[PDB]
Amino acid sequence: TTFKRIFLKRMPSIRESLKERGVDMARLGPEILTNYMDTQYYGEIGIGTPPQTFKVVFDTGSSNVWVPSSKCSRLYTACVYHKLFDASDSSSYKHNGTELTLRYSTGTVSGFLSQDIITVGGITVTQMFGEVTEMPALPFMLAEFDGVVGMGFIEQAIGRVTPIFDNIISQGVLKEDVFSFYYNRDLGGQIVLGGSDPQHYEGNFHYINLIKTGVWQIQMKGVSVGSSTLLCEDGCLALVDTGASYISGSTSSIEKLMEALGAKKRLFDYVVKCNEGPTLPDISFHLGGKEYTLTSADYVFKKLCTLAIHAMDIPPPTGPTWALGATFIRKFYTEFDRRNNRIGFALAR
Amino acid sequence: TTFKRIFLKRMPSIRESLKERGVDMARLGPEILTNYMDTQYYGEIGIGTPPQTFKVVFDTGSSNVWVPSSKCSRLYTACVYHKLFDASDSSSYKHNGTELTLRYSTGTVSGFLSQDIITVGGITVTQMFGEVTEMPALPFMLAEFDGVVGMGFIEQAIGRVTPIFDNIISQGVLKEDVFSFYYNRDLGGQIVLGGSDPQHYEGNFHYINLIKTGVWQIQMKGVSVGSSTLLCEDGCLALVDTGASYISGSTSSIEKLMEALGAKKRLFDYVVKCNEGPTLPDISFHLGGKEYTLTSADYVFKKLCTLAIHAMDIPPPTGPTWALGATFIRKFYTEFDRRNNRIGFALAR
Ligand SMILES: *[C@@H]1O[C@H](CO[C@@H]2O[C@@H](C)[C@@H](O)[C@@H](O)[C@@H]2O)[C@@H](O[C@@H]2O[C@H](CO)[C@@H](O[C@@H]3O[C@H](CO)[C@@H](O)[C@H](O)[C@@H]3O)[C@H](O)[C@H]2NC(C)=O)[C@H](O)[C@H]1NC(C)=O
Ligand SMILES: *[C@@H]1O[C@H](CO[C@@H]2O[C@@H](C)[C@@H](O)[C@@H](O)[C@@H]2O)[C@@H](O[C@@H]2O[C@H](CO)[C@@H](O[C@@H]3O[C@H](CO)[C@@H](O)[C@H](O)[C@@H]3O)[C@H](O)[C@H]2NC(C)=O)[C@H](O)[C@H]1NC(C)=O
Repeated sequence: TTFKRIFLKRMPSIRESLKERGVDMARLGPEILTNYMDTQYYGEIGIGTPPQTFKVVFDTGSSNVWVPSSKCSRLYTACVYHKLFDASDSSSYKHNGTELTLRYSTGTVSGFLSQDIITVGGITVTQMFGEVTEMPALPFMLAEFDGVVGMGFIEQAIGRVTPIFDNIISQGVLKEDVFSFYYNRDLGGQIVLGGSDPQHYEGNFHYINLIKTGVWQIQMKGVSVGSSTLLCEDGCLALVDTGASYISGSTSSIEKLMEALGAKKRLFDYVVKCNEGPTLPDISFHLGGKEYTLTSADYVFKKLCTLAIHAMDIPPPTGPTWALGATFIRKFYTEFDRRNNRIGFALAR
Repeated sequence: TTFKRIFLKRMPSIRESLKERGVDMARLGPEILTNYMDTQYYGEIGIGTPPQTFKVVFDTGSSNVWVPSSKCSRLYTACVYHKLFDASDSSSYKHNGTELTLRYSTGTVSGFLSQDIITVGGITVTQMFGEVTEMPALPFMLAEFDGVVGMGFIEQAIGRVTPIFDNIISQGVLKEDVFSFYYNRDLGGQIVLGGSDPQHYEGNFHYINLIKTGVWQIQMKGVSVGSSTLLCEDGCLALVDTGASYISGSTSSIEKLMEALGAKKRLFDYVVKCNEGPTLPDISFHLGGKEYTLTSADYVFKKLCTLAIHAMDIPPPTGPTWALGATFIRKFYTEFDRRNNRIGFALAR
C-alpha cells in the first residue's frame, strides 16, 4: 500500500558553511544538549490551519517540538532570520503561554507554549509546541533549518509535554506504532511513519530492547576493531540519535579507538592520511544478537582526510554512553519500535 | 600586454540567502551608509607577509579598507565568523592602534588601525587599514565577504586615511592612474587596475568630469522614459557606486518613474507582472554628451517579477543624488579616471 513518508533534504551544516566561508574553527568558543552543529538533513512540517510550513530536523535525542515565533522582538533576538509562526493566521491555534526554557551549551533558547494542528508526513497531529522568542546567535543564525521536532519520550520533554509521536499513537490511526529512518549514500533521506520501506533495506530486522524507560538507548556488548574486542568489554550504552551526524563515545574510550586505528589527533577532529585511509580496519558494534560492522569507506571521507567519529562525554543522567548517529543509520536502516519499546536494524540499500 | 586584474566572483546576497531561508522581509527592522545588502560580487586580496587572503567587495562609494581582526573578542562580537587578520603571522605588519569608528544604519563597526603590504590584482600596496573588533550581527554574520576595499577619495575616508588607490598611484608603477569595472550578463566580473580591457567593451569611451573634489559623482542632465524627459529637468547628481547593485534615486523622483512605468508598488520593492514586463519602455540617462539607455531586459528579471530600481534618500553632504549601481555598469563598461578626475562609459560585451 501507499506509505506515510517524510522526505529528508540535504542542507549545509552550520560547520560546513563556516568552512566554505573560511573560518578558523579553533578560535570559536568551546561550543540539555545537542548542538546540531554537524546536522545536514531536514524535513518540512506544517503548523496550523492554513499550514505554515517550516524546515525542521527530526531528532530522536529530544522530545520537544519548537519553531520560531512571530513574536520575536525584531532584530534583538536573532530568530527573526527564519520562518516565523504567526498565530493570527491559524484558526486551529489555541493559547497556552506557559514559559519554556530549553538550555543549550552555546546559549539558552526561550519562548512560550502553543497548541495547533501539525501537518507531518501526510497527516494531522494536534500538538503542543514551543514558540521561541529568544535564540542563541552562534549556531542558529547560520542554520538552514527553522526548528526541531522531537522523536523522543515524554520523560525527556521539557514541561512534560507529549511528544508528536505519542500524540500520533494515541490520536488517530497509524498501522503500527513505529517509525524508521533511512539515509542515501550521498535531497537523499526518508522517514516512514508506521512502517519500514522494504525498498530501502534487505535481509531481516534484528531487535534490542531499550534498557530504560524513556530514551532511545540500548545495551552494547562490545566494540570490535579488526577481529578483537577493544573497549566496552563489560557492557556500555548506545544512544541512537537521528539528530547526531557521527558516532561518538566517551573521551576515555575514543582515545583508545583512534590509537589502534593509528589516526593522529587534530585538536578539532581525528584525521588520517588519504593514502592510508582505505587500509584502515573494520569497526564492528556488538548490539543484541548481531555484529554491526562499518568498513573504512563507511566512516572515512594529500594528507587531509577526516573521519566520521568524535568524542562526547555525555552527562550522567543519560549516563556515559555512545551515540549511533546518522553515519551508522546510513549503512544500517533503523526502526524505532515504540509499541514494543525496542530498536531494530537491517542492512540499507 | 599582460594586464593587472582583479576577478570578481558571484556570491549570494545577504538578502538572497534570507529568501532561500524563507524570511519575511517586512518583519525586519527599517534597515556613513552602504548596506551591501544586495551586493553579489567580491574579489580577493592578500594582507601581510605571507599573504593572508580575504574575500572583499570593491566599493567606489567608500574610502576605507577593513577586514576582521584576530583580536575579535571570541563569540561576543560576531566578526569571528569570518577570516581574521593575524598580525603575528606577518613580518611586514606595523602597529598603529588609533581607534576607528565606521557607523552604519544597522550598527556601528569598531576596530583599530594597522599597516601592512596588501597584495591586490597582481601587485603590492603598503596600505593602512582597519582591524575590526566589533561588528553588527544583522548584515555581517550572513555575509559571504570578509571585508571592504574602498575605491573612493581621501575626503570620504574615516581618519583621513589614504585610499588603496591613492597609494597605488603615489607608490610604484601603474601604466595609467585609472581603473575599470566590468560585469558579465550572469564567477563573472573583472576589475582592471591601470587600464580598460578592450575585449569587454566596444566603441569609444565618453567622459564626464566629476563635479566635486572627492567623490565619484557627476552631473546628470535628464532622466528619459520612452522618448520624453520626465525628471531631472534642471540637472541632478549621479553617484557611480560599485558597492551598490541597483539604480537608486530620491523617493520624490522614484515615485514619478514607476508611475509612468505602471509598476505597482510592493512595500519591499517595485514589481510588475511577468507578462507585462517585456513591454516596459526604455529608460535613458543623460550623462555628458551621450544618452545611456537601459532596455526592459536590462532592469527586469505568474505575477511575481521584481525590477532593478530602488529608492534611497541620500543625506545632504553628498546630497540628493542618484546612484548608478552594478546594474548600470553591467551594460555600460565604466572607467574611473583619477588622473583626469572623470568617469568614462562604453558599451559592454
Ligand atoms: C498549558 O497546557 C498545560 C498542559 O495541558 C494539558 O494538555 C493540553 C493539550 C490540554 O489537553 C489541557 O486540557 C491539559 O491540561 C496546562 O496544565 C495542566 O493544567 C491542568 C488543569 O487545567 C492540570 O490538571 C489538574 O490535575 C489534577 C490531578 O493531578 C486535578 O486535581 C486538578 O483539578 C487538575 O485537573 C494539569 O496538572 C496541568 N498539567 C501540567 C503538565 O502542568 C496549563 O494549564 C496550560 N496553560 C494555560 C492554558 O494557560
Ligand atoms: C597612526 O598613523 C597615523 C597616520 O600616519 C601617517 O601615515 C603613516 C602611513 C606613516 O607614514 C606615518 O609616519 C604618518 O604620520 C598617525 O598620525 C600622524 O602623526 C604625525 C606625527 O607622527 C603627524 O605629523 C605632524 O605634522 C605636523 C604639521 O602638520 C608637524 O608640525 C608635527 O611635528 C608632526 O610631524 C600627523 O599630523 C598625524 N596624521 C594624522 C592623520 O593624524 C598616528 O600618529 C599613528 N599612530 C601611532 C603610530 O600610534
